[PDB]
Amino acid sequence: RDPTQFEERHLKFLQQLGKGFGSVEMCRYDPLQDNTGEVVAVKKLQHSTEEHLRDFEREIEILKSLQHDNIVKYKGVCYSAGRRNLKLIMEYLPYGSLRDYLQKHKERIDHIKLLQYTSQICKGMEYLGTKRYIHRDLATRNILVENENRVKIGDFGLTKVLPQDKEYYKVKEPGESPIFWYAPESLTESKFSVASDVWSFGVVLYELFTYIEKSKSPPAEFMRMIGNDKQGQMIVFHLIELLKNNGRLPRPDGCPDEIYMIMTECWNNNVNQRPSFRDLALRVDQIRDNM
Ligand SMILES: Cc1ccc(Cl)cc1-c1[nH]c(-c2ccnc(N)n2)cc1C(N)=O
Repeated sequence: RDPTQFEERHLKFLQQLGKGFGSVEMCRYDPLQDNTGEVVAVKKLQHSTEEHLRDFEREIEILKSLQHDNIVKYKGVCYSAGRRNLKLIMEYLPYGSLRDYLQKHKERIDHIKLLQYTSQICKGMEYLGTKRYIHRDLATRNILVENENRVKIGDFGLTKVLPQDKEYYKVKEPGESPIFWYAPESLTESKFSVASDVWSFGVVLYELFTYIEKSKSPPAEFMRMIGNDKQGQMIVFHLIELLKNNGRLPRPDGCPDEIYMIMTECWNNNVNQRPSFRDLALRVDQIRDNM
């Protein structure tokens, strides 16, 4: 009677979609048992410790609270008897992650298409910031492709809510951290804000324009600039020194000046000088209009 309530016994596994904490599978919700049910994407924990369950239930409320064309749609939850393990049910977006999709098609996706995706990602992020959420993991691997004309922000597993009276959230004991997408103040002080998401957005724009070429990925390029001999915590030390001296990812081969300019503006050491996602969406739509 309530379609946000999914009974797990009727979720049929179809295939694994990704692993990151969590796993996403494609399932058919098939309560008539005749293979006609809806196909959905299902997120669950690999280690459902009490601490993880708690964070996961907050992630689910975050997603449930977001309604936007460029944010994946929440469908419901599955609850288990007893220990109360949880599965998050979302729409299945059939072209998969933007990182996989662009790696697969490469330059057959032209600049016009790349800037349409850019604009949509900007708009999803602008909307997220109106709720005072900080994504913390904006990367093409977390953006999903609905069809050739539409992408959506597709995972919120590191997303935090800003304190009422602060414009940043400080992470006291960091877990796995995608340091190659992090703003300098996130690396030095574990401070995350709208402005650190904007820094990561400039890294997303870099990914798009390199077409996910492996040798050109943010980890490969930063490791090259700090030296491939650096390891473990020394990578973070040398990355902090590099970014303080204005070491930056290079201009991608073939990248339009106006786009490259946006990236480098997102990567300002001065937090206040980074652009807003409101203004990025305006600028990117003007660029698109110009083309
Ligand atoms: C984006 C993402 C983040 C974390 C995890 Cl655990 C899985 C995914 C993921 N999700 C999907 C996916 C694919 C299709 N629809 C939906 N809603 N999700 C693919 C992948 C992937 N990694 O390639």
